[PDB]
Amino acid sequence: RSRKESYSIYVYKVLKQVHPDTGISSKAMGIMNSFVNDIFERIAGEASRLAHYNKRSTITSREIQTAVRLLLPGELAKHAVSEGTKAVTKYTSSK
Amino acid sequence: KRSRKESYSIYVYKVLKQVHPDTGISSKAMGIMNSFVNDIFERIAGEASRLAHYNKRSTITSREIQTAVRLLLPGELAKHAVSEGTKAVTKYTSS
Amino acid sequence: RDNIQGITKPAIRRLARRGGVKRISGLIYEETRGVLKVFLENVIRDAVTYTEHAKRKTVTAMDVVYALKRQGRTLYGFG
Amino acid sequence: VLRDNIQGITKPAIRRLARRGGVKRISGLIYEETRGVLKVFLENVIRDAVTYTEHAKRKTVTAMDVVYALKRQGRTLYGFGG
Amino acid sequence: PHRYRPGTVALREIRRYQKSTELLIRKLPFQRLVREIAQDFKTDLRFQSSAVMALQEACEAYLVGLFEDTNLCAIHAKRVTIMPKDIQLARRIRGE
Amino acid sequence: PHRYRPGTVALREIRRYQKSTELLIRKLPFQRLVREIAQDFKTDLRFQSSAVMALQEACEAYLVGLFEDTNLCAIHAKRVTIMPKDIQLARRIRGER
Amino acid sequence: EVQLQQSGPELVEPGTSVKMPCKASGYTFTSYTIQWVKQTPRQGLEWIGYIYPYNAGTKYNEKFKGKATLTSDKSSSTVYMELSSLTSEDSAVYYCARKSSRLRSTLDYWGQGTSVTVSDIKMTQSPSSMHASLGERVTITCKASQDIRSYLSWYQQKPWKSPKTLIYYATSLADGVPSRFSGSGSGQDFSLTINNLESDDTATYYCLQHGESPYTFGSGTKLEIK
Amino acid sequence: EVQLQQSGPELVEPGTSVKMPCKASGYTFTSYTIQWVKQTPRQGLEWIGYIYPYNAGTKYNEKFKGKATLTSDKSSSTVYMELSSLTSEDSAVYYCARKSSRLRSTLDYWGQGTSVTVSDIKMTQSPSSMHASLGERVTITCKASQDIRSYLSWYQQKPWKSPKTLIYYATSLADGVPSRFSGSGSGQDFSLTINNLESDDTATYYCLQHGESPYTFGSGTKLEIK
Amino acid sequence: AKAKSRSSRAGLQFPVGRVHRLLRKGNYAERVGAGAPVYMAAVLEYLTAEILELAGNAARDNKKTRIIPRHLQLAIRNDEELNKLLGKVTIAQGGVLPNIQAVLLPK
Amino acid sequence: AKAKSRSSRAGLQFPVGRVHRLLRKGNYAERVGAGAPVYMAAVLEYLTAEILELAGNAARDNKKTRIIPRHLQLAIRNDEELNKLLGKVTIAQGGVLPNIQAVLLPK
DNA sequence: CTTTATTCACAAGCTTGCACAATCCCTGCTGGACAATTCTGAGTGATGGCAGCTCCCACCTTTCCTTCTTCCTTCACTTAGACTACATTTATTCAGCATCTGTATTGTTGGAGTAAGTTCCATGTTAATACTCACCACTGAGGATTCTT
DNA sequence: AAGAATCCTCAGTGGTGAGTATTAACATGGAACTTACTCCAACAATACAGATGCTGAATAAATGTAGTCTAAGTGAAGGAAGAAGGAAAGGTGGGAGCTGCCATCACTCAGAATTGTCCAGCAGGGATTGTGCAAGCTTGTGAATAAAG
Repeated sequence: RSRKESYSIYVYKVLKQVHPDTGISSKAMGIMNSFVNDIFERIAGEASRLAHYNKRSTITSREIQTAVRLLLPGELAKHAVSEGTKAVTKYTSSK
Repeated sequence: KRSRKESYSIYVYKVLKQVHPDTGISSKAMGIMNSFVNDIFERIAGEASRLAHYNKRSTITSREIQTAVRLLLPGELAKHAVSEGTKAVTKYTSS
Repeated sequence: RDNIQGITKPAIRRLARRGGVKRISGLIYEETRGVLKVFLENVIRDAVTYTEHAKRKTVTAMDVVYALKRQGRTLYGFG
Repeated sequence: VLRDNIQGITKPAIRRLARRGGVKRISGLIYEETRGVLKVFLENVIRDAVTYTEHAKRKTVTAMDVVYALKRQGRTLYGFGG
Repeated sequence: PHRYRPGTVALREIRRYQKSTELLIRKLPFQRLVREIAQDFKTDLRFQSSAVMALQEACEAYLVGLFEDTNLCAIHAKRVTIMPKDIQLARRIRGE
Repeated sequence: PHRYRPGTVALREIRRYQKSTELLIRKLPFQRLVREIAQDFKTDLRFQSSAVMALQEACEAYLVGLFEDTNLCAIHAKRVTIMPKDIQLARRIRGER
Repeated sequence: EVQLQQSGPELVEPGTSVKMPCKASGYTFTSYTIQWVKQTPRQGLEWIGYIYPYNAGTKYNEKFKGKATLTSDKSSSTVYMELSSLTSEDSAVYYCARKSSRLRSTLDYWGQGTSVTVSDIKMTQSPSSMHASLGERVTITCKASQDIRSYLSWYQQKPWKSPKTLIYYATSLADGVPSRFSGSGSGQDFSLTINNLESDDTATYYCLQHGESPYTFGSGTKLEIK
Repeated sequence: EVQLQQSGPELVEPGTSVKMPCKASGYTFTSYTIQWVKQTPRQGLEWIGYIYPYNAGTKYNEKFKGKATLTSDKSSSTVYMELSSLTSEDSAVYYCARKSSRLRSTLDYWGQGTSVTVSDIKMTQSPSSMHASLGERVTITCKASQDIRSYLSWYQQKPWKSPKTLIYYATSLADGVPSRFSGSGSGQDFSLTINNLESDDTATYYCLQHGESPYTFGSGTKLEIK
Repeated sequence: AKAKSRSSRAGLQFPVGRVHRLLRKGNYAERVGAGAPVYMAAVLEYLTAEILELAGNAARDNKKTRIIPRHLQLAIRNDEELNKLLGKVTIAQGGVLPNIQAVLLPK
Repeated sequence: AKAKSRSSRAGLQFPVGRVHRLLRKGNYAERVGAGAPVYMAAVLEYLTAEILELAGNAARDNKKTRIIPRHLQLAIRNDEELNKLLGKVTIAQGGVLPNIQAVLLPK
């Protein structure tokens, strides 16, 4: 066979973090995997276009922050920017 | 000392003088033509990139461009564009 | 091969009841069959193009998902 | 500091935009609705253009940023670059 | 006997089919329709079960959304019955 | 004196403005509106002339196309006067609401 | 797949009008123009006009303006032709032909032809008629008056049958046409070459331009086998 | 930009009903819920319910169910609050507050509040009232009866003024709030720290949980300087 | 030194390394700036957590322990920002919102 | 060593070399075969030729000898295919197609 | 004709009994992290200059406010038929089983085809240039329109 | 049926100035050429999963009938929008100055790719439960009919 990867264990870890009594079905896991892949493609494509517009050959967290400000609506974008900034600060402050 | 911009305004004029010898063009219409050629280039190239990524291939060939033309362009437009691309590739791989 | 009559009158009635339609005219069903045929041809043509590019003789769910997507009709839950 | 400039989109301008759209009769409450719709569209496009400008570390909004904003919202505009 | 006035069972059907999530077209006629439509593009090609299932989910969702816009057009025309002109207007505004 | 019936001038205005190509809104009020709207996002911004020009063609094309959809909604309701309910229905079907 | 249904033969007394339908099936009806041509023994094929159902846009020949009007019905997928004031020289076979809005495309599919019976670029074809054996090569020349940028088409017509498209864009093969037929030439000089013949090549061959606004057919070359 | 306009005070006879407007501006009205909080000097602040103008979705507290009715009008961007069968314990200040539909978001912008006069999980705040100098450190505890996923907010209220949002998500600072204030803690133990004092900080500080369906405020601390 | 991962360095659940590999091989840019996968993974984890929390709340109000795609559809369509993000998105076996127009009701 | 650019070898006017460079630098794939810019330049040249010829015909039936964006809009919007390709596209200074609904005409 | 007690049918809630999918556990294995080196691309500064402001003006076209008329919208009735609701008959689908074979996938090999580096020269961009086309002014004919005939 | 003043739009003219097409200067990027490496056709095998067929019980679809209620046509009344004139006010095009900011250039230095190793996290397969689906029973409720005032 051929080892196809997904986000099922990651989405399940997030679900047991925010709801430590609530399970999920296989179909809802497929919906969640499609959602994560679709949003990944949208943010990565917007960041790629942002890097291409400014004659840049790298994608940094500034491009990802601007892309998140573009695709996501208002408070969704604000909280996602806060989460991303917090994670990048924690990653830099701890190797 | 400022750098130079590049466009399709020279080749579009050559195609115009082929299809209409006694016919000029305004600068605004040339801007529309440049935007059109750029838009169709990004559409076909992105479509072909997605086609190569879906099939786990690492190169864009003329088969990917042909399939992208078939998917993007409507019927007789796609038929004649496939005809032109096939004739040009046949003419290019003979000299 | 006909088979557009297999999309029967109460099936279109159920699809309209899910859409919130209370009263349905008698000429709705043929128009709905034509609309469904046009949409199905547009999706299936792109799915078969994606299948033929892969040198395959089988239309997979991935080809249908890519075809749907290209029309701005992204479908979740099939990979 | 500008204030109350949506009233500068006058009633004859909205009537001309309706005539180009093929409209024969226009009600009196159409104009305020059109001002609100044009305002909402303008804040969406201008917000995306200002985001594209601030990513480029510029204080000047260019036409190319407006073109990328319009392309982003599915309203691709020809003849202004790109 | 007992008989409901018109519009009562219709509203009951609206509530019932908006409460549930199961598909409303039978699977075999849709499979035959998909195969015959694909016959014009390919002479002899097979179909995954998931492919037909994804096609059915997408087609039913499209038809439900178009019937929502059709009902909105019918209500805007001061009617409660949907006509083919409402479908044509909704598909014209949608760009189809 | 001499007067035209209602709808006669309104049809010649349709025939006049559909064959012309230029902008229908005055340039300076639209530029002031654009600067007023953009001042709520970033202070001391400075647009180019072509940026305001592109914004004006985009807004006028959007408004004209919405007016055709509004006219279709009005004609569907057996009317010739467009109303705010027609604008709301067109924006509802288009996905803008 | 693509069919252009028509009506039967209409016997018509002079003075009144006649209607011809072109009920179309097998394709998206609004995306292709429907063109009407007429055929007489006296002067052969000539183009009457067309009607684009996408915007119902008509364009007629200069000698058929007023004589012929064209309408379309999108709901029934039909195109109707009206001929008014039928004179004596109006007994003809009237054909409707699908043609895409692309300039390269031609009258690829034709109708059966309604027989109506009543009680500019000059096309020069050098061979009026020729005879051939069962295996030799035939060349047909279609030198034109003005310059057409490869917008020439070659058609084969059996007796009492609709014309069949062979060559479009002066070199490209039509759908289903074998590689025996080969178009060549550009500008004003064009030619059709039949490589090896069969018993089915006994037919009349026409060349049609669509580079200018009035489309003109060829004089017609009759090819008879053995 | 964002403001929530509320009416003046009401002198109501008991047994009647009173309407309360919450006219809103400066933001997209449908994308944010409007919450209603009642404030008495004996029970403190009590969350009543919220209206979502996107789907007109209501949710009420159990002790205000039936007694309070929330409605929305999207044309004038207004939120209406109905109180019927006025009991003598209704002399209170009613605030309407904006809150996004995101779970992390809190009651960020508040209205001025209408003073009406008739003619679960419990937050424990350890200091009821404390005295601090001009440059001391202030630490306020908000021990929770149950577990919340860091869904706690800290508010500051001046006398005869609307509450001001200081801290959301138990650590994040609100818009415009200086970095002297610092929230900390999670789960059931939370704390708010004032770093250095000013004369502005003479206020009452509250903590609100919104991790479960009935939202509960804290008892509040009175902090006065010199 | 025991090879701790980047997600635990950033305090995340979504993989920083897999997101870095997909960004590298996905033909988006010549280089990836190594703080971009941390930001991306944080944004994906936040959106997943918000959707899953709203879906679990919908399942609890529906008195169900498990989340089915109906709960995801009810979570997405009842939120304005989530429905704006996924306006052109079909959720399989999700149904529609219960919504009857006010004119169609009797009296 | 000599002449014969890749456009002249393929019988084109659109630059095969510039299209190859834009395909390489556009971050579409890791490799680009050397038939893809030829096919791509041919398709772009055909589309440019079709739009420019239709716009030249629209200018010719306007007693004009210069293409303005009005002629391009008239060429694009009068075609089923072309309108479909460029259906979500705004042309600056192009106007609209002259049409009035039949119920608005007086009778 | 106006409220109101039966009658009625429907969906909702409660209570077991399973079995299908969900959770978890074991095992390889492959992709991620560590670590040192090399190789850049992108941040600091400093310049030069252009283009975006801001102000002044004088004109005249656009806009706004009144007044009158008309004709379009909205309400109220009437009715005709086309829908809905329902019982009965009928046919079709579903679900499980079994066989079958065409295909999708995995594995290996190697040759064709593409990337990379130098050179250089031919092409494309920019600046300077000379007329062309189309834009107003101005008569001038033709239809279109509202009106008295 | 017809006759007629009356504003509005195309059809030509003539001028000319705005822009477009034409002509050097050069620099940059595309072509020639060679080498190195890796990517994907091309067979070969093999399971597997999509096709086809049967079959007996669910299950919906088809049909015909009765009866309601709704779409649509007609009319009349009223008010809200169009057309027009006269006054006012602001857009526009031109002409400055001023400077703030954008794009260019150079440097270098921190970060990102490279590459080899090694392990630990994740995907696949298999037991293991446990939630919700089904079936049956009771119930509250809304809809529609028959009674009483």
